[PDB]
Amino acid sequence: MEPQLTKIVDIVENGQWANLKAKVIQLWENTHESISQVGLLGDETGIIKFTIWKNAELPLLEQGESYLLRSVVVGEYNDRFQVQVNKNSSIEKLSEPIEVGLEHHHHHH
Repeated sequence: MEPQLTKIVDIVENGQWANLKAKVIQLWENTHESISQVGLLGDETGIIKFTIWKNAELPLLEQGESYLLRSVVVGEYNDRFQVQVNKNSSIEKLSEPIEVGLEHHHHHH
């Protein structure tokens, strides 16, 4: 209900808590026992990397579907930043996808 949405460009501090919405582009399976999966999420503000922690015990994210993340923390990653999903965070399936560009303008005719 009226969640505090934050844009990717707005994120510039680590440990920052807030909600983030994005589209799933591609996910790579991790052979590490700690990290479960790692990938990148598309968004009108750009692309953000994310890592799923097993301690979260949350359902796997589906490709080509939008999701709303709430109560998440930004982790430190090399020169960039990423969002870490934990049990405290929540994931909800959105029936509305995120538009990142149609690459072309269409019209009725």
